[PDB]
Amino acid sequence: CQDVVQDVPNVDVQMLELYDRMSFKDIDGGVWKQGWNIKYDPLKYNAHHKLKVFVVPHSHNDPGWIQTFEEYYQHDTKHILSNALRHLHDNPEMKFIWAEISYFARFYHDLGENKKLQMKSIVKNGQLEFVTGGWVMPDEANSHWRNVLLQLTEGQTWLKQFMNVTPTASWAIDPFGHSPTMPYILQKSGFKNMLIQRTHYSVKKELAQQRQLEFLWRQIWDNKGDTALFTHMMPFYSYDIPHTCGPDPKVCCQFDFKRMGGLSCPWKVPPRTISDQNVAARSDLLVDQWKKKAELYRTNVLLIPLGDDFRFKQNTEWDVQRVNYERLFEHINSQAHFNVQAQFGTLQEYFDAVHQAERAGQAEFPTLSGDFFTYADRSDNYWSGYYTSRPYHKRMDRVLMHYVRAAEMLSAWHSWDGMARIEERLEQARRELSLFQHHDGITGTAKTHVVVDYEQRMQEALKACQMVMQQSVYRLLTKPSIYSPDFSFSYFTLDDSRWPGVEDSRTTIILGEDILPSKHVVMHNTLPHWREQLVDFYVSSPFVSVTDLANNPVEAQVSPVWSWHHTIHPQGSTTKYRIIFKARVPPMGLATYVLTISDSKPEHTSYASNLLLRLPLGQYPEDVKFGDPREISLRVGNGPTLAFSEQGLLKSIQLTQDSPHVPVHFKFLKYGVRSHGDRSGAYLFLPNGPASPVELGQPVVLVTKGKLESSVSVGLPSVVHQTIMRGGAPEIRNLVDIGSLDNTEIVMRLETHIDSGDIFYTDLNGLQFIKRRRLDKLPLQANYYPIPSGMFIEDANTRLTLLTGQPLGGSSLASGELEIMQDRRLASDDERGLGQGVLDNKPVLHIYRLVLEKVNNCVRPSELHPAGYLTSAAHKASQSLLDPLDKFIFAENEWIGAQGQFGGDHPSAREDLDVSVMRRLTKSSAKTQRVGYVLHRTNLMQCGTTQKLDVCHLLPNVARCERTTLTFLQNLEHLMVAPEVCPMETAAYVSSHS
Ligand SMILES: OC[C@@H]1NCCC[C@H]1O
Ligand SMILES: [Zn+2]
Repeated sequence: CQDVVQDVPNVDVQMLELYDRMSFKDIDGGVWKQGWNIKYDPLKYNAHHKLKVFVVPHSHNDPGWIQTFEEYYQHDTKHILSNALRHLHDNPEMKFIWAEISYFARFYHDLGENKKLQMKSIVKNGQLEFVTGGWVMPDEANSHWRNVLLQLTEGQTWLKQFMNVTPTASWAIDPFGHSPTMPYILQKSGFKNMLIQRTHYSVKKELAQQRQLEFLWRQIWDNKGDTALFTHMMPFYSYDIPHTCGPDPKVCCQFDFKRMGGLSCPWKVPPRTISDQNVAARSDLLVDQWKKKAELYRTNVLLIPLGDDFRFKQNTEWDVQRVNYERLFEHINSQAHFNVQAQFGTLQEYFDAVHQAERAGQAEFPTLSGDFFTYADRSDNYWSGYYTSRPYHKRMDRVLMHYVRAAEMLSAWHSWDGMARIEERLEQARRELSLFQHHDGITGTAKTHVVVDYEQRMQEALKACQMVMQQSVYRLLTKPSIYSPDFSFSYFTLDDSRWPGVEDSRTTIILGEDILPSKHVVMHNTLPHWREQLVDFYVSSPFVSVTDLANNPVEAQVSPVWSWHHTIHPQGSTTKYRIIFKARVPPMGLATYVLTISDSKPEHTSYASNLLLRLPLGQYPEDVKFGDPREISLRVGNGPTLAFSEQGLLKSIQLTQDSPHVPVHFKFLKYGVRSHGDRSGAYLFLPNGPASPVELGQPVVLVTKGKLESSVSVGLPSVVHQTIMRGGAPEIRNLVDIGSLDNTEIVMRLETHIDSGDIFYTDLNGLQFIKRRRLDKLPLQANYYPIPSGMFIEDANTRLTLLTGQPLGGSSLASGELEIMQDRRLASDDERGLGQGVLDNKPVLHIYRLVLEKVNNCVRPSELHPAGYLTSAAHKASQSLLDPLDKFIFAENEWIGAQGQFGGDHPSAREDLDVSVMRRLTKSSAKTQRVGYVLHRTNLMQCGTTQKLDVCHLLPNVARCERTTLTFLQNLEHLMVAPEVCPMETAAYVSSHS
């Protein structure tokens, strides 16, 4: 295994290093607005050194944006793929690439058998080529790496199953900036090449000047270069035809033959039909554009994309584009003075030719590490808005992520009879979650009615996972001699304290000495180690005692159920109470407990005090005390001591008894919208200067203090803010309701004396932490980065890490600060084609963990390393947000067969290892059962403080085991023990069973 801490990779282009060197001047470059006037020596080309030109037709098909998936399918995409099948069948030289497998599966299953076989023939002979072959073209900012792999797996599994092809070239022309998570996953899924488009106009210019637009993209920690993937960055403003033929859109627009009589060229020179009278002049004009594009690249092989949004819809667009281009190719190829060979081609054809040129010593490509965030398409129009837009659905993504993992893991342990409809359910759940990874899904850049479609699809997916999970738990914990399932029955309902939070959903367990004395509850632990976590349930009485199934008592706390009402004041229930206790759950296992009512206070249940600083609670045995606003200090267990202001906001953290009171102030601020010039929208973050504090007024502060759990809650305007303490890093919950505050972005900022300087760290796709440097030379919105799972600041002694349960936008705009946007309400459109602002806000419960740590005894990476690494504590805290324990309440009065535990024999793997995916790959009807596992090992900082896990042997009667691509679709290594994986490596294994 490489050291990913002490050794700094040597690369030609390191994006943090490049960003520091670059001036980012927005100078007018001429016809190429953001570059220069390209010049080539025409004696470069001759009969032995020709320019080889691949014109690759394509159609950008969004699975939701202005219209829903189904609306676009019926209006546009079904016509595009019908015409593709017809025109490619009829015209053997015509080529076409397709990215979005969600639309292609939708289309293909509706074809007659004859059309299906015609479709198969144009894929077999390389006319129609799948590029990436993901379910969608995913967002690369907000997306979790697990969901990127999920949607890739769903598309390529469909392609291999129904078309017997697996793409090895990726096409990502529309995501709003680009993550190195994509090559990481692609290169471990058999990919050889990838293409990207939406990078900062100054980055395009800088790299274009050095012909570094093609590069071997490696991970920021990768010293060896084993992660390296060949990347082609397109050089210009757009993927449309005006911006793909060459540097002058005025000329290129004339070679988009659909723009003749209801689309036109904004540069006012129309395309003209190619005739014997003009082909000589047109060819000269076009080949001059191509030869300028070729100056930006190191080989004599040129990629010329030919397409746009929902193109190749009408049969006559196929005609007009194919016939004009063929007349040009025929003229150009026959005329030796050009020294061009031009033809229709595919993306793979381009990359194959480029690598032939490389092997022949004709070019040697530079190495690159880093990311391509934050994207600007022009001037100061940075796309940091969508890091936060529609934060409700951003949170929902992380919840559905966890439920699909839990549902697939729990149901994997057994084969299911097809009458159970497990496969049906999991396929729906995976596809709705896969669809939401679209760059108009999780981004929050779709119209209101499309966001509603995504929400309803994810809601059906959640319900599907719940049904699989409850059926699975009943089977795993009911004695096999008794187990006799009704596959339509709800044996358990799920209890979730964190989603929606917002809604009054959660069921109250009703107990009574006569009516129903006791209730079985079950906790699931998807992580492959022993875990202890406080769980809570709503109960009808405060006189409840907790036992395991062996009747061993378990220490418990009962709190009141509080709600907030609109000044903003708390109200308490007189009919339901929270019972709180510590569940100990095996690795990838289940634990059963029992809640029992009594006359009065049981031996092993404590009651929390309540202090209203500025109310009956039924049979709650401790009355609510009252008082004037004042500072408070709270400690739970031997964990930290937290001090709060008189407004209920954290002011300091003391880690241990004999350590300092470290200042850490939470503060809410607001950003506004520019009155004159560019308006913030779903995409763009264009603040009118620094954020200004939110007037907190005189807010009610609720203090609950218990043996197991305490909290400080306050009703601020727009936000119920809560700090929860359970004996380690506290948990922050914001109930965010931006209500009517038009042209407002609400931000949450932390202020420390940490000596961070201009340095902060933010994660990419919850996989890796990347070093950011604040740049005063760039506007505020450019120092905003994705916060998909966490951010931190540190000096020589102290680190502060904020972990998120949801992707949001954030920065460190000054030494010792962190900030993260909560929500944004925007009256204006930002002129990127969405044609509306963001006025559909709804209450969302944001969740966080706050880890203050001393790092002076931690082995930090080189001051030159572009990566940072979490501590054990911060990593485990991210794990508690993203993959908490699942809670099951038994639906019926009695549970015969009930067992106490599943997975007590499962190995407890080292803390840095995760079984990201467990998925049974085969239905019951298959002779050999097969189960897929994705193993991810992170890298944790060593600070001076477990069994071997072999997934091949987790299920019994293993006949075979291999290392696979992460999609499980190809074997890389026949083994039957899975070897343990390196820090920052992800490996897949498929075990076969007799
Ligand atoms: O995916 C649809 C749109 N394409 C152009 C850039 C913005 C994006 O939402
Ligand atoms: Zn798009």
